[PDB]
Amino acid sequence: AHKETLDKLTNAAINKINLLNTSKVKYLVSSAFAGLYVGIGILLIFTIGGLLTDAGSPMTKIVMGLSFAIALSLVIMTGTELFAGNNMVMSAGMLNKGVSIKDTSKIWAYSWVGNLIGALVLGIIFVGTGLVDKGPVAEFFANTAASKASMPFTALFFRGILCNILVCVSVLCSFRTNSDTAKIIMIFLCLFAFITSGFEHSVANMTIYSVSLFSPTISTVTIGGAIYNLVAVTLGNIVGGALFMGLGTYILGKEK
Amino acid sequence: RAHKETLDKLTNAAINKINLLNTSKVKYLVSSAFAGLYVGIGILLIFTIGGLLTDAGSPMTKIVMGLSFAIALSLVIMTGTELFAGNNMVMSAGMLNKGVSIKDTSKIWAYSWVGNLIGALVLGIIFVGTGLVDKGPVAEFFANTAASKASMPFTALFFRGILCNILVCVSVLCSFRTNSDTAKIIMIFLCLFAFITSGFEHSVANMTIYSVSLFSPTISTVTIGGAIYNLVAVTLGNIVGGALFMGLGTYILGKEK
Amino acid sequence: RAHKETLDKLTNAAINKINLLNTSKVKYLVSSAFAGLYVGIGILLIFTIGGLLTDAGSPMTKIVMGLSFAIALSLVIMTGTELFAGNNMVMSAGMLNKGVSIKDTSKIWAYSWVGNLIGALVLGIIFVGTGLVDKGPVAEFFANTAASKASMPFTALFFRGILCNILVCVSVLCSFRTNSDTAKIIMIFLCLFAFITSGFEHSVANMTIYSVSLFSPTISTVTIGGAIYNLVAVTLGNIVGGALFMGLGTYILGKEK
Amino acid sequence: RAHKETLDKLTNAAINKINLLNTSKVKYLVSSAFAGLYVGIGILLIFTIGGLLTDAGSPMTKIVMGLSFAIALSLVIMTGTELFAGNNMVMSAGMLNKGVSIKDTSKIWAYSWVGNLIGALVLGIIFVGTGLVDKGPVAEFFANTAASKASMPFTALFFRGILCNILVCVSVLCSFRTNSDTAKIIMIFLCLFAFITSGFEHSVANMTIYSVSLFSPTISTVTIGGAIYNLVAVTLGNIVGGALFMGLGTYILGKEK
Amino acid sequence: RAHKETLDKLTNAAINKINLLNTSKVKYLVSSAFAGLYVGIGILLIFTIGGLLTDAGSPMTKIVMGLSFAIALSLVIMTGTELFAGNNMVMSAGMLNKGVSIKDTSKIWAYSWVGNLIGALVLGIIFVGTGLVDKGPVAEFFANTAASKASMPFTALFFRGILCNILVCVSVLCSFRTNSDTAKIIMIFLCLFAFITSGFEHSVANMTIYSVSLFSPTISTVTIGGAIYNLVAVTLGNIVGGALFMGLGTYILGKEKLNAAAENLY
Ligand SMILES: CCCCCCCCO[C@@H]1O[C@H](CO)[C@@H](O)[C@H](O)[C@H]1O
Ligand SMILES: CCCCCCCCO[C@@H]1O[C@H](CO)[C@@H](O)[C@H](O)[C@H]1O
Repeated sequence: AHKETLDKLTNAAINKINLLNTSKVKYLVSSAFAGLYVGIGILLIFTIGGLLTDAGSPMTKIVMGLSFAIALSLVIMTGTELFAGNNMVMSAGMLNKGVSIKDTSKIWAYSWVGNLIGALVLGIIFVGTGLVDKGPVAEFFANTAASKASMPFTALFFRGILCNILVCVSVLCSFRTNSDTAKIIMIFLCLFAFITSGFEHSVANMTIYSVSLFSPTISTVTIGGAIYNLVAVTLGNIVGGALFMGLGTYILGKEK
Repeated sequence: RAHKETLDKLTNAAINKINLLNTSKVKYLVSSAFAGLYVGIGILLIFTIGGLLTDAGSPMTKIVMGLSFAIALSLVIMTGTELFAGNNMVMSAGMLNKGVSIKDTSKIWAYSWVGNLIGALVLGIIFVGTGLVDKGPVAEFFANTAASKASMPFTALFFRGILCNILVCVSVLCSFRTNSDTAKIIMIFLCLFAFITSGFEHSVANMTIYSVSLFSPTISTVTIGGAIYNLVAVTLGNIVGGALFMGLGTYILGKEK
Repeated sequence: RAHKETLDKLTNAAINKINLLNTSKVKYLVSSAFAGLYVGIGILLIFTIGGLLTDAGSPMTKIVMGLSFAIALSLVIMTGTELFAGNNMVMSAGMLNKGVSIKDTSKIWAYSWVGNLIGALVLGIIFVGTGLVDKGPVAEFFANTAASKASMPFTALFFRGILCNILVCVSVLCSFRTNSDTAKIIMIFLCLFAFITSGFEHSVANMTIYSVSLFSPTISTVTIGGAIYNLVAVTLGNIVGGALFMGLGTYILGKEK
Repeated sequence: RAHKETLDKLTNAAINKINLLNTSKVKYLVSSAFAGLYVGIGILLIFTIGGLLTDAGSPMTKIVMGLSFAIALSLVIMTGTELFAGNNMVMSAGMLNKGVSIKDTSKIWAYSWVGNLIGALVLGIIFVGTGLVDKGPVAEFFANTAASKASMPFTALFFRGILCNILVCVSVLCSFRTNSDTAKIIMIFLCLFAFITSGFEHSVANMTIYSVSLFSPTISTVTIGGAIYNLVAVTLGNIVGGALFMGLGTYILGKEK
Repeated sequence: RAHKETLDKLTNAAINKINLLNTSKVKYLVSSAFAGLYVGIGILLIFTIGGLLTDAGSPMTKIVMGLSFAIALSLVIMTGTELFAGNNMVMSAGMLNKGVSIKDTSKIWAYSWVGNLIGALVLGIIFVGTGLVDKGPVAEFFANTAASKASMPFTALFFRGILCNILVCVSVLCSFRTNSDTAKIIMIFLCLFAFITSGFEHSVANMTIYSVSLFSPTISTVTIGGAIYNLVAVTLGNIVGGALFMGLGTYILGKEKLNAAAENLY
């Protein structure tokens, strides 16, 4: 089914750019939504992170895994626009010559900034709830924000590669099935696997950092680091969805 | 992406709704009353689970609660009954697309919300009549939880309503975007898991929290004053979630212009 | 929204039943006793779980129990056999809709009910002969639970029976409003989780509880008379719940007036 | 209800089974061989969990074993292979509705049972070629379990075998009454969960418990004798559930008279 | 029923493998590099869970691992890429029904096994580049386990390998026997749960166990003295399991003896 699958991606990447050109507003709103949806997955699993860490549980990371599925299922079911997702779609619509290389940069920049707006809004709204005034949920937000930015560039970059491989292969699957339940199941597996192994997702991290920098619970982060993390993780995401995933699928599916 | 397809579904749903309310009150109110009591049933369950695990000081309590809430919207979706929270996105998207009046939207909203409250009252009543809240760790969960919800700063509540109806309305958005009933239940299952466990606030459900709390004699931690104070703030937040985010957001994605 | 196409089905099934009964008392009763026995299986499984987990002092006891009862209405639905409680609403409507009579409806409720009971008795006899209720925490869980059911005030039982059959019948309502069998089961499993774990009462599962409790000679807490007290209060609650509520409501939603 | 259609379905499945033994003994035995081994896989996994959770004092042992047994009957349905248990309902229903003869049924039963036994033997052998039962609590679990089943009183095993094949068969009955492969797998998971955990007896499953426990050089307290004793009692038990309840029951429900 | 209607599918499908391999030695190898990596993704995940619960000393350890391995074959099937252990059945059953040939089998078998190999390796370096195996119970879990699997008698690894593949292949068999994708994944999860938790030996997944072990800083307790050895036993095993049993067995069930234009069963 590889050729049809290429034609599905190719065709998908043409609709992205087609969309951006007609309405920046629709395009950025679609992306804001996706950034939010992913964030909501963070709200949930950090809440859980906070709960079980306080407890002493060896199960904390496993359950955060299980619980993350809502992040990409929401994106997939809503047909909203996600950065990492597009790393592969465009990276292979481009090799198929459905879209220009610079069609592919406009999409990446807009979807990523669009996602970031979804994050900041979510974070702002999440802080108004007081759910991170203080407490273990708010210390989890704060401690995770810190470790992620205080980790070397190479470590982050490679975790970024394995994250999008997985996020992207999850999107890939949505093109290769017509069951919506298989889509959701596969998203849940790939998200379980990436969160639990310890891989880094740029757009998720926008909500981690967006929340941490809006909560007057004094952390130890600083923008330099968040931006540092987001640069490090984002390229890897690109490498993981564009290179591996994006290129491999063009390869498998192209009538040469 | 079917954004416009989607918006047209939302637009027909707002229409049929106001036709239904206009065409025949008592049906609209029975539809709503069922919704209101289906939601409440997920309170009965998750608070039984609340009282059970909290007595044990289990760290899983809220997680398991979040997990056990799916029934509330699953039932509403699969019976095709009228919930207030979902009406915030449907009517709002529908008003912008000129399918419905603003006061169509107004009526629908006030009705479901009141209809729901009626199903929550009955439920609260009948549930007290079971003696399951006569005393012990479960009564205590209803009393501590109705108290803390009603003593919370308006701002915190308001914002908690927004994040909730974003979750509820999008789980309902999903149901418009798929023809798999299992997919609907799964998505709903995920949304309610996120919003219960994350700590977001849902007016129609709080109805049953205060219904149970005000009808029960062994529950005297809250008053008929907080309940209203909670429903007002939480509901308002809910409306913002549904109309201002989902409702206007879906209208933006789908509108030919 | 399709509450008319749904009141058609409820009427159509309320009809296809009494036609079955008028045409074969034996075919009807074989189906009844099957569902009584299908329901009883979940009682066996969950009381096993009951006995294992109580004996250990898990706070999870009632929860794992709820989670594990889905088989009861699952077998019923998937084998399209006759179950009392599911009929409180299916006869409720059909008649109110003028498709079957007050006559064809007391008929269904004694047959389905007694047939069901036959299934319970036969499961009891066999399960006892497994020796699985000879000595220990499973036979203890049957003893302990059977008494508490029989020493509880009529009123509490009544109300716990209303809620049980709103959930039970709404799971049946769901099986009618969808074509996905997987979704039917998810929905059954949700409603079964919420009624068992909440503490609501089910007439037909209880037939098995007392069936097992009595036929077992290592169990001496019960007597018939107390099992009768329980069954009459619970059967009446079920009826109200499925009949006044789901019966009356769904006719009201689907009736073109 | 589509009982008539369900009973024609079984009748034609019973026809296809015998026409297939007759056509080719080897293909039938191979199919039966596969089912005994697909069932064995289950036992290997749930006995691994058996050993693990047991050596660890956990009250969830038997609950997890039941939850974990689904693969056994799932692989059988999904592979379309020939399982003794199932043939009890199908052959009988099929002979009752005058589609196959008593000799057809006895030959199917005898053949599929020996076919099943062969699969059990190979698996057991190959499993001992793992060293996973050389020593440690997984071996010890095949050891004490194999012995308690061989030493149980005949009546108890007999009745345990009835309840077991009612569950196995009603779960084959469901795969006949749905077109959804996911819903077949859920109903199988539910039924196996119920039969494993409540303590019911399954012949073909025991073949592997004895296939493993014998060939395993790490020893115990077993004897072919005891294994044979278990098998006989449990087979009779299974046959009664399968043919006398399920075969006969479904026959009475779908027969056009 | 429907075993011949099945057998045509493994048949019509053994072909298509050889075909596209004949047509694109690179289109085919990337398609195998992937599979091996999808499988390795299963290992990083469940191995992270081993470290976690093995360092906590939990009894649930091997159970939860088995319940978590599903992602491995689920991605192969859903992506429709090339995996060695699966090929065994399909290629085997392929000859028997006379659609594809012995040398093809062992070639696809040879180019399946090798596509899978890379993926473990690439994935191997990358995961170690995460520094997620520099220090700790996961780094550890990965080493020990890499030890035993090769510090284990040949006879264990062989039979632990045929069983793996009965299970791995029977899941592939089910994905041939349903048009339900959700049904596919579920049966893949049942089989992978059973096979991981019982403790059966999977070739491709060990390609990645061993990559991460060599490739690591904090080492070893290994030497390729293990690998090759371990892999060589399990594979052989894997083949038999899929080839001997599943391949020939499905042929037998499938073969309409109006051929018969050759041999007679009963
Ligand atoms: C309020 C937020 C609006 C952000 C809009 C950003 C749109 C990005 O626009 C892109 O910028 C790239 C450089 O970054 C260029 O290479 C592309 O040509 C251009 O399309
Ligand atoms: C516990 C979760 C199990 C989910 C099982 C989902 C089974 C769906 O199964 C699939 O549904 C599709 C509709 O979406 C149909 O088009 C397919 O024919 C069917 O195979």
